[PDB]
Amino acid sequence: NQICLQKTTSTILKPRLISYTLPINTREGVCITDPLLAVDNGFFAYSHLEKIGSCTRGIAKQRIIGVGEVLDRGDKVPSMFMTNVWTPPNPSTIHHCSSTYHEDFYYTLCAVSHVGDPILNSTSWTESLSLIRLAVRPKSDSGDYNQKYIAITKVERGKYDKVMPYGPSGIKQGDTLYFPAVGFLPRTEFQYNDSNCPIIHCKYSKAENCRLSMGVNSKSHYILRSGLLKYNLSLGGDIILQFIEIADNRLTIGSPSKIYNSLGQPVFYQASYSWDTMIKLGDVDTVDPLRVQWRNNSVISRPGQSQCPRFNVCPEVCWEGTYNDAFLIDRLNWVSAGVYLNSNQTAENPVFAVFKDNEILYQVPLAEDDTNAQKTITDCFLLENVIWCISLVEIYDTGDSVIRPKLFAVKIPAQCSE
Amino acid sequence: PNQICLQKTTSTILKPRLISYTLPINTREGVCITDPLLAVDNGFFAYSHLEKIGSCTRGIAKQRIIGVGEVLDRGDKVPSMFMTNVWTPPNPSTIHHCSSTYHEDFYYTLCAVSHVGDPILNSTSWTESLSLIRLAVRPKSDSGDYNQKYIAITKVERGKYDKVMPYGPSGIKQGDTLYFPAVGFLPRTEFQYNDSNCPIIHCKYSKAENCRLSMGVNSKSHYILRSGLLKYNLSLGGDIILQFIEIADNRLTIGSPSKIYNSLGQPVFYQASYSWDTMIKLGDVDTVDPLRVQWRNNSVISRPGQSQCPRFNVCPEVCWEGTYNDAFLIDRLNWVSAGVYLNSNQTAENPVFAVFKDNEILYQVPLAEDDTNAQKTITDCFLLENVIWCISLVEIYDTGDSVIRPKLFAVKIPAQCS
Ligand SMILES: *[C@@H]1O[C@H](CO)[C@@H](O[C@@H]2O[C@H](CO)[C@@H](O[C@@H]3O[C@H](CO[C@H]4O[C@H](CO)[C@@H](O)[C@H](O)[C@@H]4O)[C@@H](O)[C@H](O[C@H]4O[C@H](CO)[C@@H](O)[C@H](O)[C@@H]4O)[C@@H]3O)[C@H](O)[C@H]2NC(C)=O)[C@H](O)[C@H]1NC(C)=O
Ligand SMILES: *[C@@H]1O[C@H](CO)[C@@H](O)[C@H](O)[C@H]1NC(C)=O
Ligand SMILES: *[C@@H]1O[C@H](CO)[C@@H](O)[C@H](O)[C@H]1NC(C)=O
Ligand SMILES: *[C@@H]1O[C@H](CO)[C@@H](O)[C@H](O)[C@H]1NC(C)=O
Repeated sequence: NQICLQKTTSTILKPRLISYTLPINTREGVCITDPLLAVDNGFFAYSHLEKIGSCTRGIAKQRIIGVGEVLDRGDKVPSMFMTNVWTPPNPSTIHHCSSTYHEDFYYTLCAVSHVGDPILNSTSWTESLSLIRLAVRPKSDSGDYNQKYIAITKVERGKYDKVMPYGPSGIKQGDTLYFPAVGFLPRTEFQYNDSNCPIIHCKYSKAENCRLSMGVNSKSHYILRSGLLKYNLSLGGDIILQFIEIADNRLTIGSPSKIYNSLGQPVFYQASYSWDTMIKLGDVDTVDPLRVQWRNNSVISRPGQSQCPRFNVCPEVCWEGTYNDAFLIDRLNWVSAGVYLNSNQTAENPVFAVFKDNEILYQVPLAEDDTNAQKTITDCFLLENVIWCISLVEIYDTGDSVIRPKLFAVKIPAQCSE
Repeated sequence: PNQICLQKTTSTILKPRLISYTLPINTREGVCITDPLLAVDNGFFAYSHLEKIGSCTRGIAKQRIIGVGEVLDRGDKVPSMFMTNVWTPPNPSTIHHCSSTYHEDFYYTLCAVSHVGDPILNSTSWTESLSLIRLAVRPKSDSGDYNQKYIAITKVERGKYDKVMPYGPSGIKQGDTLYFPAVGFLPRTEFQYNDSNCPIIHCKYSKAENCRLSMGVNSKSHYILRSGLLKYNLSLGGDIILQFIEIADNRLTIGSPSKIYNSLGQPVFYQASYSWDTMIKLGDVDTVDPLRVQWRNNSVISRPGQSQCPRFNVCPEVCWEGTYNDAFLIDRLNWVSAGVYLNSNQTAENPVFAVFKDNEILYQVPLAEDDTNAQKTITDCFLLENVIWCISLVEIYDTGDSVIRPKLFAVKIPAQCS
């Protein structure tokens, strides 16, 4: 299997809107938010928060966490079919979910909070997690095989006060699952030498900017450190979660990340929520301790606001950015594929690009230039011999009754012709 | 060979004392200690509670603790309690209805994991999930798994019932098998009952349907509750399996918190009166499986209720009102029992310890005042040297104390009548 590996300005990329099923309702004045997508081994997982009003200020109505199957039906375009749906009782308590596949089940670790977003009310939030095990091929009358609620028996956080799932999906390594997560370490306990802040090429950048930008605000009580939550399924009835922090190599505030397996080894993506606006992506060198071999990427970034806009590399105290991930599709040329937002300061213009560390080979707009879009989650796979890529794109302020995310299906061309 | 005072006396032969019990120490304020549990067994004890910051009903769950220890006479010629092991589940809000039972060198406690709240108040929403914590009464050094372990229930053989739950403080052991107090959720549509069995012989304002409709939280309740015993055979303990045993038709009452204990050789069973059978339901178990209790013709002990089914109401009405005030058999030849009751027609007040026969209260003593709000009481009695002793945990509420918590008393049964 090979792909087009030459720079073409032609439209060799033709995005198609995938066929996906969901539970049916007749509700109106609704926005589908906090999305999730996790494709693995011909299966998928999907979650969202339904709001009665605006996508920002609406009242929470229904959270659904669902699993299913991706399929080819001779149309040679992937289709999605939901097989199991779980609807928690309290929409407003469920936060930052992350789904990981193993055996015949999707394990989704979510965060329970009665104060609000646990990242914005860190000090007020009391740590609480939840694990939902859903079967991708349900059966009839099998007690706690289709839907099981797993209870954490102990959470090893180490030096960290609180830990929380913070990302859409994770990997498996044998019978041990690794979720994207974040740790809440007090600022006073944070070990950082400002002599390691890269302000040796920046004028108005202070050496203190890196450290102070490791929390939501400069005078925050905690810093945020992205990492992994380990759930060893072979450890009997003790459902123990263990936190694994990321290393200092290109360190940035704890952001939503996603660990995935491709062509053998694992890969890691960390959203650029601070001053390192260029994409953070790379092969995981070690899963424990976590060390990522970030790519020398110079072409793909993310939108920001005023202090840290797109293509900013010099340290500043900021907390801006969007989670737009990318999926390795060829390790020998490190070609990745994903959706990025082609605007400097606003969340607009989604563009599916098959890019390299210093070159966007071919891209294709997924909407118009002033189309508002935010979080993108892209997972790719091999159907027969052709690489296909499913991309969930968050669209907002469409002026519709049921504003929904747009799920795409983009086949990576093999030839650079036509 | 041990003797007890078998005569009625208006004097104060009974002198209660506040027991010394050690718990892990904090210094936080504005807290309520709820969902208590006490179990005494072979000179050992188990204790559980839920710490709530704020209100005793609508407070934020802070700390669930599960504990075991030793009951010893340290020369003060009074029983004392000393904790040896503790476990603090990580999500306190999910732990519900816990039930401890002792075997060999461990206390096994079957709890309920729920994210909808009290499974009895949100029965249709509850997804059955159970937890089992094996704790060592005498811990050893660096002995992981020996000290604290979780026995994932794996299988639950409910039978004709949809959901099953631990619903009672303590249980017994028969050889290598563990019997926990339990409840059983049956959809009304499958509840077999002959309304002609509803005793409305001397109750003019009572219909016959008033018995079948009082077998649920409400008359239209989707589920009826039937108390029983969840079994656990350790002798084949590899892939643990729980098995429900239902209580017989004799004196059927809505599934209420129950207690099975061994006294003077044979098992005894106590069911709370959460419906119109306001009189105490106590008696020797004739057969554990099937569960058959030979309830007593007790005509002196009842429980506070409300307007419909108040204290000393023997007539079938549709009610779900009552408190858990158990009792412990102290003499079988004269069937004398010992426990705490609340002396108020229609309020949870005036806790009163009493040693009582079927149709007579021999001697009794007030524990607090006459207006002290008090709810649940768990009473377990035992023999220290040659003197019968009784430990009663009383739930005391409404005081405004910085730390509201249960009151644990130790009472010596008079042997000769002063
Ligand atoms: C992301 O980008 C970094 C670089 O920015 C990549 O890592 C670098 O890789 C180059 C080689 O490709 C390394 O360069 C080598 O450095 C040796 C020592 O000089 C370096 O010393 C320190 C580290 O020891 C560096 O920090 C410093 O800046 C110097 O660059 C040289 O001796 C080497 O020379 C040898 O090879 C060259 C090339 O053939 C010959 O001409 C020489 O004669 C000699 O044989 C070489 O120049 C560099 O050290 C690496 N940096 C670090 C920090 O490790 C990452 O690989 C890249 N990541 C991805 C995913 O692409
Ligand atoms: C998970 O637990 C099993 C059983 O103790 C062990 O054999 C395995 O190595 C563990 N895997 C880890 C810690 O990654
Ligand atoms: C975004 O900002 C950079 C600043 O270096 C600038 O070079 C670039 O042209 C800007 N892009 C747009 C679309 O304005
Ligand atoms: C409690 O109930 C009994 C029976 O109804 C009654 O005789 C008694 O007077 C009641 N007590 C009070 C204080 O009303």
